[PDB]
Amino acid sequence: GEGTHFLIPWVQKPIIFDCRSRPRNVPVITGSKDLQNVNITLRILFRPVASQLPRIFTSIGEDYDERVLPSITTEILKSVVARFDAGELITQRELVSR
Amino acid sequence: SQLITQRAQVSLLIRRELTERAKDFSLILDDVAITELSFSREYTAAVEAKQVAQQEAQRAQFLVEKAKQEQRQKI
Repeated sequence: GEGTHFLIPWVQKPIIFDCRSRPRNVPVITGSKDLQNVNITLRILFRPVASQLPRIFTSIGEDYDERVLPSITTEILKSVVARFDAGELITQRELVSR
Repeated sequence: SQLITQRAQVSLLIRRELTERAKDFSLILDDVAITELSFSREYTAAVEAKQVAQQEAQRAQFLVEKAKQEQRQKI
C-alpha cells in the first residue's frame, strides 16, 4: 500500500503501479447497422485491481495500459456501434452507453 | 464484411481460427482483435448516398408543404 515501507536487497525493490483513476480517450471511426461512417469517442478512467497487480506483472507487465486496453475499448466500441444504426446511436444513446 | 457487418461473427470466427493456427506454431493467441473495415471509395459513396437520398426525400415533402402555404398566400 501507500506509505513508508522497507525492503531487503535480496528480494529487491517492489514493482510500482499507477493505482489511481486515469483517463483514456478512444476516438473511433466505424460503421453501423446502416453502414454509416460514425465518429464516436469513448472516455474511460482506469485503475488496476490492487489484489491483481502481482498477476498483472507477469502477463500484461508493469504497464497495464497500451497493451490490453486499446484492443478492448476499440473492439467493444465497434461491436456495440454495429448493433445500432446511425440514428439509433443518438435516439437510443442511453442503451448504447449501457 | 462489405454489407455484412456481422462483427460478432467475424470476431468469433477469426478468434477460433487464429487460435488453432497459432497453436500450430506453439503460440497462445486468445484476444479481442480490432477488426477494421475500411472500404473502397465507390462502396462508401453508394452507402452514404443511400441515406443522403432518403433525407432528400423528406426534404422534398417539406418543400411541398411550403409550396401549399405559398399558394394560399398568393390567393
